[PDB]
Parts: sequence; C-alpha cells; structure tokens
Amino acid sequence: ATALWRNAQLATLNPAMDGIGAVENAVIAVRNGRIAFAGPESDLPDDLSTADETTDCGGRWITPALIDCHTHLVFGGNRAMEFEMRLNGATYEEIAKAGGGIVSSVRDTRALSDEVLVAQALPRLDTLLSEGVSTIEIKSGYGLDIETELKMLRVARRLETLRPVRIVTSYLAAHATPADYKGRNADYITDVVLPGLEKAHAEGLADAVDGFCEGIAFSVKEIDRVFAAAQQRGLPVKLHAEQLSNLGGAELAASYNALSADHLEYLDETGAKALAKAGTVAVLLPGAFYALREKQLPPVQALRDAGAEIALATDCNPGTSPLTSLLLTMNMGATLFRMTVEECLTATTRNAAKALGLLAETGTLEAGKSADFAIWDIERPAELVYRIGFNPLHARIFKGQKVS
Amino acid sequence: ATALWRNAQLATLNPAMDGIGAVENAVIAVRNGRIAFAGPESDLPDDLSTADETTDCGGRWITPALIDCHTHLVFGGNRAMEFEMRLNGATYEEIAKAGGGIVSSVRDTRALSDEVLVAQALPRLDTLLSEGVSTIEIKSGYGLDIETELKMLRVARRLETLRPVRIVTSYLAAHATPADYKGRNADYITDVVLPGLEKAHAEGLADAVDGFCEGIAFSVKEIDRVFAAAQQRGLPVKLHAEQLSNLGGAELAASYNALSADHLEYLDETGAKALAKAGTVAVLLPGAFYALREKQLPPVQALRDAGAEIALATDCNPGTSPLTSLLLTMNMGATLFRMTVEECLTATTRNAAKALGLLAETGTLEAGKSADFAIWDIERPAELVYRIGFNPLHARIFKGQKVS
Ligand SMILES: N=CN[C@@H](CCC(=O)O)C(=O)O
Ligand SMILES: [Cl-]
Ligand SMILES: [Fe+3]
Ligand SMILES: [Fe+3]
Ligand SMILES: [Mg+2]
Repeated sequence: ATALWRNAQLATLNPAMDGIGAVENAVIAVRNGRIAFAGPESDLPDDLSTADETTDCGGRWITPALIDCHTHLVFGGNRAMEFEMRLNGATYEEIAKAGGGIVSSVRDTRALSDEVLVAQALPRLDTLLSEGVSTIEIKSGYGLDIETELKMLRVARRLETLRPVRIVTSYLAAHATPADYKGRNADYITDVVLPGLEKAHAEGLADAVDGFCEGIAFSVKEIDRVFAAAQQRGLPVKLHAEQLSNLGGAELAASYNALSADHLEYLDETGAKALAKAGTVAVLLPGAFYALREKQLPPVQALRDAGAEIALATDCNPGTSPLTSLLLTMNMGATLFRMTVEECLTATTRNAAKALGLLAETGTLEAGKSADFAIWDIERPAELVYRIGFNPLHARIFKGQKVS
Repeated sequence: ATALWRNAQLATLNPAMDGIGAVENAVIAVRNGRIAFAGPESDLPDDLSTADETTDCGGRWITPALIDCHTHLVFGGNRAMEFEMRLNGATYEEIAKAGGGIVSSVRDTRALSDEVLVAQALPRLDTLLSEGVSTIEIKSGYGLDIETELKMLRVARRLETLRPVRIVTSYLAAHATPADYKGRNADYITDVVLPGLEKAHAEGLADAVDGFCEGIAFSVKEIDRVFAAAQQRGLPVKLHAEQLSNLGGAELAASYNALSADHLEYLDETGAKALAKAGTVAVLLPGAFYALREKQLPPVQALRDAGAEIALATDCNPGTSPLTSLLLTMNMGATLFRMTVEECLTATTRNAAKALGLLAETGTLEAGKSADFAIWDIERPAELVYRIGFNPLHARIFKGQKVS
C-alpha cells in the first residue's frame, strides 16, 4: 500500500533542522502506514515517484499529528458542582462537606462499569481527535484501590480499539491516599500501589508508572519506593512534580531517568539542569495553572538555559483542568507562559512524543516513522498558536490512513 | 406551524424568577417561530397539548440560544505574524516595519471585496453558531474611510442571509484614525465618521453607533460629537470604554442611555453607578484581557453593588482577542473575573440581549418571544461554564426551526 501527499508545505519538526524544520514545495510518500519520504518534491526518489493513490494538498501546511502526553481523560462524572460552589464563596470545608474534592472523582469512577467509563470518555477523546491529535496518554489514579486502578487502564486500552488513535497508559495509584488509608501512606503503597503495579504490568495494562509528589500527596521517599518497584520491572516512570511547592520531585524523576516531570511551577534552577542532564522532558500544563489561578509561573527561561526540552499537554481531568483542546493549550503556553510559537509547536509534537518515549516511532515527519500527520487550513503555522478557540484542521492521517 | 419540545429541563432566565429560572420536567410550545409556552409540562394549556411535530429531548437541558453582543467578526486577513514576532522579542517598531499593528487589518479589510470578506468571516461565524449562538453583533471599524466602513456593514448584513442567525450591526468608524489622519481626530470625525454615519443610516446599514474612547483613540469630547449625531438620527449608541485608562467614557455612554459600555477594566465606582442608573449594560471582555496580559481587573464587585447588569462577549477580532468560543468566554468570565455560574449564564443570554436592545425579542424562554434556544448534553447548567474547550451542544433551534 503506497500513497503520496504532494504540493504541501511541511513543518517536519525534524530535530536535525533549524526551527520547525519547514520544507516548501514538498511531498510525503507513504508505504504500509510508514513515512517512506518527506521533503522537497524535487528530491523525491524515482522508486517513490508513483503510488497507488495521490492527494493534492493544495499548498496547505502539514505538521506531525499532535500528541497529548499528559491526561486523566478517563473518569466518571464531572466536578461542576464544587466549581459553582467555590464561585459562590464556599469554604474548602463547605465543599468537602458537600462531597467535593478528589474523592468525588474517585467515587464516580469506582461506581461505573467499563462500558460506561468508555461511553463518558469518548466525547473527550473525540474532541481531541477533532483537533488532529493522534497520540494520547491516559493515566489511572481515580480508583485508589487495585480493582478500580486496573479498570481505568482497561478502559484506556479499549478506547484505542474504537478510534484511529495511539493510546499509552500510566499507572497512577500513587495519586492520593484513599479514606480507608488516611495517615497510612506507607501502608497504602504497600497494600495497594505496589501490588497494583505488579498486577497492572502482568496484564500489560501499564506502559509507564506515574506519581504525585507534593505536600498534599506523596513525599520524595514514598515516590522513591514506587519508582524503585517500576524500575525493577523495566517500566519507565514519570511524575507530577513541583506543581504546588518545591519538594525535589523533579530531581527524583531525573535520577530515575524518567520520561518526564510534569507541572513544574516551583521547579528551581538545580532541578531544571537535572532534568536536561537526564533527558527528562519538562511537561508544562497551562490548563491547571489557569484554572487554579496559580501565581507561580514555571521557570521557562531556566529550562531554556539548561537546554531542557519543553512539552505542553491538556492535563485533561475533572478537578483541576477540564480542558479538551490541545490547540487552546498551545495558545495558553504562549499567552500564559510566554513560550514562542516554535516552542509551542515543538511541545505538542516532537517533545510530546519524547515525553512518552515514542520519538523513534512518531512525533516528526521523518522517513521511517509512522505516517501520522495533520493537514491544516492555515497560511502560517503560527496560526495554530495565535487563535483562541478555533479549529482549522483540514484532515488527519493516522498510520497512513485518512480518518476524517 | 406548530411544534412541541417535551421531556426537558429549562433554564428560562425569566427575570421574574430566582436564579436562572430553572424548570424541571418542562416543555416548550412553538407557534409561528414564537414561544407560545415554556414551563412545567403539566401547566401546558390543552389548546397547545398538540402540534404538528413533537420532540422528546431525552431529559436534556435547554437554555435560550447564546448571544455574542460584541464582535469585530468581519475583517480581512489575520494578525498571526505580529503574534509570533512579539513572543520572539520583536519591538513595536520592528513589528511595524513588518506590517504589523491595527494598520494590517485596515489594509487587508480595504483590499478585499465584499464577497471575500463574507467568505473569510463564515468560518468564524460558523464556529460560534456551532456553540448554540444565534444572535451576533458585528462592528465595522477596520475601514477608516466611508466606503470600507459601509462595505463592512453590508458584509455583516449579507452574512445573515447565508445562515440561520440574527445579526445586529454597529457603526464603528470612530475606532481609530488612519495614517493620513493621525493628529487630526477632529477632521477624521468631520470627514469620515459623521458623513459616514449619515450614509450608513440612509442605507439602513447601522443598528447602532459605537466608538473607542481611549488615550490611543478618541477623547470624551470627540466621542460626544459622534453620539450627538447618532441621537439626532435616532440610532442607539454603545462604547468601548475604560479599557486601558480611566477617562470617563462609561459616564459619557450612560448620559446617552447607551445600550452598553464595553471592556471597563479601569472603571471606577462613579462610573459603575452611572451605568446602573442609566440602565447601560456592562459588557466585560475576557478574551482581550487574557490576550493582552492585562493586570487591571474590571470592578466586578462595584458593578454588582451598584446594580449594574453584566454581559460577556468574545470581542472576536484579529488583534486583541482572536476568540471564537462564547462557551470558553463564560469559563474565562468565571476563571479570570470570578463571575458566578449564574452571572456567566445570564451574561450571554438575558443581559446580552439587553446589551443589544433585543430583550423584548429574544434572550429568554418566555411566551411571546422568538423561539431561539439551545439543547445541551449536560446534567447541570454549570457545566457550560465549568469546562474548558468543550462543546456539549445537542441541537440549536432558531426562530422555532431546528437548524443544527
Ligand atoms: N482533579 C483531580 N486531578 C489532580 C489531583 C491533584 C490534587 O489532588 O490536588 C491531578 O491530576 O493532579
Ligand atoms: Cl485558497
Ligand atoms: Fe495531571
Ligand atoms: Fe471590541
Ligand atoms: Mg486555505
């Protein structure tokens, strides 16, 4: 199966090229769902000059398909209630009393079947897909008991069978401490987190192991127990770090050569250097920053100076970032974090793929990788970061197949 | 022609009711594109018990169609270039040599034919319509000469003939001075604004007269000349006031019974009370606030205390607020301005209609009004304000006809 997409402008994001690796008057040759060639039409090899199908892109811009490397897309119910209450002046105690807080998502997730969780997640997944997103990371963490933590991963896997999308999962039992384990974090990790990890891996339900290292969650030492267990099984690790305070989570992740450290509002210069040194991706999440009304900005310049690679994701979840637009995410990255257009585009493609350990597989328009790309009805790539609440997608191609 | 909408929950926003006028197990009776009945299905009059059509809404929520009372939706080109340039550290002088600044929109709007402007606006209009919006206000203001200003109004009128939407226009020649009138605000008003208003009115192209009272634009005395002229021709006025400084534009607007005063970041107590006393709606625009990285928040509490009605709009424009989601606008209203869920829902329905002088015609699900409503896939109205970058619209009804 071969196909050609000619008369296009490519934003290859090939790391060997400057900027976003733009190629004018280009073509993408595809074979068996793989990129056989991506460059100047004048350089297309003879053996690739003909194909079963040919699409005239009319000079539109093509970028690698977008990637959302950090989401909690799977969960039951919503958290609109406390949102409204808080806006009415409700106290943290009053909301809790009313059933709000992370416990709300845990209860609603625990209460639903696989089938219903899939049903509730699809609208969110489709919203992302509609924007050209073809690779999405989904975490567990709204179960807090082995059975529910496992059910979440199961649902994530199932979603991949219902849509043309690449889904990777992250075991996140170490997200919070459930009620029946209050004040017993060590026992929680002993009875649920670790045993849950063994079980998830044995079923092939976990691609990576995540964690929440924060004063309101788990400590560096407690997360260390989890990462040690994952490392022994060959599972890559990632971590929600320095979101609400500076604890040293970023540094812990680096020492374990984690795929990424996410949030990072309170990350310091030492942590930034450590992440870069280890090749750990710094995932910034503007949605939560925005919704929580956070005042501490992540150290973008420090990351730049350290040579750390920055990614951007939606952190799509029910309580701190009910965001379902990665295009909007880029606009926030630029507007709120002052990231350049180049950084924003790289953050949702090349760096997003690296944060998932999929760079050799997808994320850029390079020969040898999966033919995953998005065709945009724009004159300039900057348009994808500039507009607020607009979708200029013209077409999405997943593994060489135009899907809609 | 008749039709019934059964098994639904209604958010009537009837001002005579508490909150957003919610009604459980309700029905909507439509007759000749008008609302004959809206309320408890048990209170439905026998003479309406039947109709040609009947729709089971499956328990979904219904709200009056959304209204965007402040937009510059019509314009040629885009401003993505300067957006990218600013983030790269480009200075105002460098952006100007590259063709940036409001002059870019004026140049592009002047160069494009009526047809092409209509075509470039359709995608923005359609994005809003896809969100349940059925009434949109469109301003001129990117021409700065009589012919282009009038062209903009004609384009706006024509858009209403291509989609099921109610469009109201605002003559905004008093937006800024073009290159040849810099330092000559007086002559600009004398040569373009006033004669232009006369011609616009003669052709029935302007539903209202707008203006920009600001340091970088027109003074209070200058806008007064324009409002005086609008009054003599029987046209209502509105004003972009107190956006960057406090000049007393809001008070001037109130003295003319302005439909609304818009932006208001720098509005003081005196001004807030003046708007309330005059019945002028306070239109807050979070998009521009967000994009400009504004530090001065509008006096939300002062407005509440003075009893001023608040509306929310996208201010959809190329340079300061390229926003095309009114749903996102409500979320920003809550997130950035701390407006309650009830204030946000009211801000895009009842108060928006009032901002346009159309409350007797639409904006609430009340008998006698136009049958304009949106059916949503939500469990609670709060969801429409709570989510970020999501569209739960099920169906849009315009003048009693199901369109989307
Ligand atoms: N809404 C819940 N998700 C959050 C949990 C953070 C917290 O417990 O404060 C998250 O993914 O980080
Ligand atoms: Cl074209
Ligand atoms: Fe998260
Ligand atoms: Fe405006
Ligand atoms: Mg095009």
